[PDB]
Amino acid sequence: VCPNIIKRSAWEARETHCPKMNLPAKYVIIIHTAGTSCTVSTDCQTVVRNIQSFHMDTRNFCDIGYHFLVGQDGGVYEGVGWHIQGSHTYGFNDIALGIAFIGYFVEKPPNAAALEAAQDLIQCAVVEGYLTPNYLLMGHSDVVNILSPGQALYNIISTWPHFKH
Amino acid sequence: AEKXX
Repeated sequence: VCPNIIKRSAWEARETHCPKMNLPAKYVIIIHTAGTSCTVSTDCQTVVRNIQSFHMDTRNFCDIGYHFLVGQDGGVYEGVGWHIQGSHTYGFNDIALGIAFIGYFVEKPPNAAALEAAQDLIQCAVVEGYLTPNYLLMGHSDVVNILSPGQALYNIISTWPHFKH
Repeated sequence: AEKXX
């Protein structure tokens, strides 16, 4: 059914009190972190933890801006989760579940384990009623001017169901 | 990442 999902406590997330996300979301936006990648769970948690602190301390967000992140370890990491507002895409933080692949994917795409985990996640969101059945899937760059989720990754998701052409 | 908007 739903992939495992590594929680904030596991990667030692800082505590916050951020605005709630009203479910179900109408869109899914694919993003890459554009930073280092990670193929083992402990390396990925550290990466997630630093991102939360980067977003909070330098970008001044309320928390990590993603709802979830996916690692080349085939792991799905909880960003703010399903119930919190996001801080990933201008104008879509309250209606779009932001999912970031941990890594930089313009030249090379996430591995099979990552791509697979991402999809199982999306599937779960619909099944569970967190996403509308008719939801739209888009690339970060289709929405705003930004270098994400990277061409190689873009080419893959564009073949996904619901991808908005 | 792009808060608010």
